Amino acid sequence: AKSKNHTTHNQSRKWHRNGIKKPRSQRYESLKGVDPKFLRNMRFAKKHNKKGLKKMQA
Amino acid sequence: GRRPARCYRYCKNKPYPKSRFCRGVPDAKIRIFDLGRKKAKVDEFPLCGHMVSDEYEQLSSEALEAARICANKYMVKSCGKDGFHIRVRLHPFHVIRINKMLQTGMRGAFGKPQGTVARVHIGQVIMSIRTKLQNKEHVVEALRRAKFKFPGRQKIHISKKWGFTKFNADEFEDMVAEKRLIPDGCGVKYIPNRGPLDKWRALHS
Amino acid sequence: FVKVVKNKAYFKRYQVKFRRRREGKTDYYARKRLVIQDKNKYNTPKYRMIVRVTNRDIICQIAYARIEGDMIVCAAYAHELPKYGVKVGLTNYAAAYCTGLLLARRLLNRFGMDKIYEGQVEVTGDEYNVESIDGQPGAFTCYLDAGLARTTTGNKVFGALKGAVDGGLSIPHSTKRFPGYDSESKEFNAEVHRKHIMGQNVADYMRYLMEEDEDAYKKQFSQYIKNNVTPDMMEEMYKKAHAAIRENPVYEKKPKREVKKKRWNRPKMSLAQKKDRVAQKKASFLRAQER
Amino acid sequence: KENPMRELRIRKLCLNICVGESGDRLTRAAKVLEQLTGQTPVFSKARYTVRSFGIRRNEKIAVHCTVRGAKAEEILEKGLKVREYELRKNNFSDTGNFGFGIQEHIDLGIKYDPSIGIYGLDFYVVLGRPGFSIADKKRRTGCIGAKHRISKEEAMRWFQQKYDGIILPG
Amino acid sequence: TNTKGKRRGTRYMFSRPFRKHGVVPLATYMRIYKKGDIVDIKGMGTVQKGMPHKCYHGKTGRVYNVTQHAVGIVVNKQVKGKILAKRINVRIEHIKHSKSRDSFLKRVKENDQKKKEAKEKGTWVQLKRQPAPPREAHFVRTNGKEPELLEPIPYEFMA
RNA sequence: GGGGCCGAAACGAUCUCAACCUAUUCUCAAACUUUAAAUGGGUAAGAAGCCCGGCUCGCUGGUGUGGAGCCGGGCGUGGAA
RNA sequence: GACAGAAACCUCCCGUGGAGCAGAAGGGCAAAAGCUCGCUUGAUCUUGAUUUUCAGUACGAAUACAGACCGUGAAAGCGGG
RNA sequence: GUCUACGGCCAUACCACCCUGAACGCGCCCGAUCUCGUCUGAUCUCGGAAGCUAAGCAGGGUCGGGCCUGGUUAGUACUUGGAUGGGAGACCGCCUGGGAAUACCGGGUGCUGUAGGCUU
Ligand SMILES: [Mg+2]
Ligand SMILES: [Mg+2]
Ligand SMILES: [Mg+2]
Ligand SMILES: [Mg+2]
Ligand SMILES: [Mg+2]
Ligand SMILES: [Mg+2]
Ligand SMILES: [Mg+2]
Ligand SMILES: [Mg+2]
Ligand SMILES: [Mg+2]
Ligand SMILES: [Mg+2]
Ligand SMILES: [Mg+2]
Repeated sequence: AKSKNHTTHNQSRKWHRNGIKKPRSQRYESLKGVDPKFLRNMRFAKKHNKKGLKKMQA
Repeated sequence: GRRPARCYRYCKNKPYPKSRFCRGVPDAKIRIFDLGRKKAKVDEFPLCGHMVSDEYEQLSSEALEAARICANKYMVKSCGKDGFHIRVRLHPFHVIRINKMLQTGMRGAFGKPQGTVARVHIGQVIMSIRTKLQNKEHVVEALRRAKFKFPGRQKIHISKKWGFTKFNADEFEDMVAEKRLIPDGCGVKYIPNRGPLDKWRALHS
Repeated sequence: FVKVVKNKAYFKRYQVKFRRRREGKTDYYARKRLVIQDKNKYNTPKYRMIVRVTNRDIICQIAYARIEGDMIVCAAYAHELPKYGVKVGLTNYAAAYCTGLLLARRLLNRFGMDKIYEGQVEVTGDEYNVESIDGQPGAFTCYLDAGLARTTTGNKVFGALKGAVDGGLSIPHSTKRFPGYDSESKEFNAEVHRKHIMGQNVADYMRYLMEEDEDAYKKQFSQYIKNNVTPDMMEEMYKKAHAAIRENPVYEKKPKREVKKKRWNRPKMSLAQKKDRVAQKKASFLRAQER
Repeated sequence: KENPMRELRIRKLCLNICVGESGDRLTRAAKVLEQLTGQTPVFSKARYTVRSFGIRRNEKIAVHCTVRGAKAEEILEKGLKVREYELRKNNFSDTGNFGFGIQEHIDLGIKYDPSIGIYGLDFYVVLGRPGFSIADKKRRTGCIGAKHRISKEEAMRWFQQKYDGIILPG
Repeated sequence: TNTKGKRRGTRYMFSRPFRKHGVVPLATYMRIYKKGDIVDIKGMGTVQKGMPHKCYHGKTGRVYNVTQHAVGIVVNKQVKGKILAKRINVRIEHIKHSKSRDSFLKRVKENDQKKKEAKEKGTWVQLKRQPAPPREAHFVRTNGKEPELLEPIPYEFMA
């Protein structure tokens, strides 16, 4: 009772029925996977933004 | 004990030569490709006749052997022993397979090497006959007789080249006179204007 | 006979080396491992001190790599040491130390950091390395580039390295290849190295040789005799050279000369000339065959 | 005028004894050529195993030395004393080097010792010309050019002009 | 079926070009990559470290993380019926800048200069790219000579 | 290297047959290739873009160097079909 | 070049890899990834991210980091099989 | 005109042979006490400066091989899409667009960056 093994016949139609959608894009991309040293220093800079506030407003 | 050629007369499978993968091939029945007075110079055998294929098919080494034998026999009977030169320009490199039965069936049906065939394109030359200028009808008759040993359709064409060369017969003698071509046996050598001129002066003196 | 190996197939499958490798100049393995900057450093220059010992002089440069080529920020040649007082012996350990010191001082003066980082003002030969002082700009850091020179104990590239370290460059090193390190027992004394820096081995050779035989002495030291430098002045002369270098490192370029435009080579022959040449040769051969 | 930088000189002389086995006889041969030259010889092993020759791989079966300069000329002229300054024309390489072989070493003037024995030597002298260090120096390696090479016939002429030897054909 | 091997079928893909084997040139290492740069991926067989998978060869992505010897980039890979924007870490020798963005940068800066200038002049300027238009009317001068005739040539069995 | 001949022999010589080398020549390769298409696979074609100024950093640093992040302001001819 | 030879050892010249890199094949490699020496245990401890098959699950394998403690080298560096 | 040190692109730079090199340089070259390393100061390391372009090296040359770039081969081979086209088939012609590679014939034979000399 041998049967059919592999096929990709109707697959293009199945895929394009709902369409091949480009991946969702947002203005801000997440900070996961970046260098830990780089991220540590950037978080320090963000943390200490506050202490230079008055100079910026002046 | 071979099958009829209508089985293996079509170029269906990919080219499949004898190599480290396909071993166990018996030898081809044809092993002599040049015959006649092959120890002849280029200047006395100016007439060349080709047997050109017309169909895209396969030819068996058995058919090649039979055709060369028939052509040689007729040429020897007609133009004498050594008034000609036969060159078969097809070498059987394709090896064909047989899935021999006797009850397994089609399970694992990949055949063993049975024989060799040569794959031939449209307009490709099968045999060439080189001889004097006054045996043209003998050449055409020999090729016409040899035509009957092959499947498909073949044409017979008297070439415009001098003998077994790639230069036209109307200007071969002119070039060899002005020292563009050097006879070196069955063929000829071509002398360009690009080497060191020591060869130039050696040739001109 | 013999199957010729260098034929048309050989030549058309041949694959040439790099041009510098073909000349034998550089080693691209160490080149890549030495000059390539770390990618997240983001265009920060990486500095080599290229040291080269020639048959007659010493070349020291400071360079960083760029796509179009290497940029040299400073350079010190040994053939300008007579301007500072070293008349002869321009390719020895003391000369290498002097040219390294000159390179370091000139670079610091050009960067404007010469008042800082005096270095080893009085030489002692032992291990020393400058540390960056807080508040002031940091110490200039470079890495040694010896090229194909075999880096064994007592090498003039390490002499120049010691000279520049005393000048004030922050180069990473260990006192294992300085002359004075003993291989068998693994210690380093500074007195032997200081003798080498002062050239006292040369002075001892001069004394030894003039004690035993004077013909070989005049043969082997002749410009020393012509500039009448005795084995006794060596130390004070080298000290004076060091002081002069440390007190005036800035370079004076030689003035550009007007050019008279004489061609000394042979210009490339043209197609018409060579074609007429081959025609002439053919005609002359035919005439000679005629006669 | 002949340029002084084209004077033939013997670059080096290589001496060896291939004894064919390892041990006491090898050590005695080492003492032989150490006495002959004045420097410690080096032992050469075997690259393969040849049963008909009785040698296995990595087995020390030869001894050799190289000598340069004054010692090279002295040993060379002693060997030429041994073979009366007579060389066959085939003994010369196409590069200009040449060599010969002696069956027994007491002909060299070294005193026989009963505990040492008898050994034959292969002498091979390679000539040169000022500027051959180019092909082997490290910093900028190059060739030596076609004019500056050494030819077989002029190696012969040099030999027969300074050692006034005789070159027999054959 | 096939094997699930990582380098299956890369025989001609990861090989070096003809007569370009040997030591890798140093400009490839010396080029610098900011984050956000558009980058072409092309595997090289000389370096086996940090080598991209065979499905990213010939693809183009965007740099997002730069590290000591490699860069992290985001590339679009198409699986059965969906597209995934996914991160790979590629060492520098398998990486190039793409000039497609450079063309746009040149064109945009040129439009900017041509917009800031020729604005006080008050003239109207075309800044978009219209496609290739149909050709305009023109005269063809047959000065003297008459157009020489062509005819098909007879058949000759040169085979 | 072989079949011989003159040669006690002689790369002294003769033919040779061979192997070898050098230029050519007939025909091929799914698991060969210097070259090398057509169709095809990515990316880009702006406002999340460009251009100024100023703050933070414990990362990087000869050098408020580099890089990153923040603030504030200016630019619409929405930049191929 | 004595014994020595078809094949032991020494010397010179040519030598783009026609060798070797444990094994199957493919790729890669020449002042090296091959050969010979010196020193060693990055085949060690730890948390995350990612790639390959993929359902974007697991295992296995692999890749870039980061934090220790080390090795090696003059050093840049290289090394967590 | 040119060289040296460090290079970028890596034969238009390679290879074989011949010719010429003013000045500086680069080298060959002279030695082994010191540092250092070898069976051997041959290599590597060190100390020099009597001699030398012989060689390396630079420039030039060869109806040079190779390499780079054109012509031809050729609108050929092959190929996207089409037809109730031909043909017993094998295969082939047309329409719509794209379009190669040998052989053969030409041309060329390193540009270039940083720093520093020579051409009084
Ligand atoms: Mg099913
Ligand atoms: Mg089939
Ligand atoms: Mg090194
Ligand atoms: Mg190594
Ligand atoms: Mg770590
Ligand atoms: Mg010497
Ligand atoms: Mg010269
Ligand atoms: Mg010369
Ligand atoms: Mg040519
Ligand atoms: Mg230049
Ligand atoms: Mg004058």
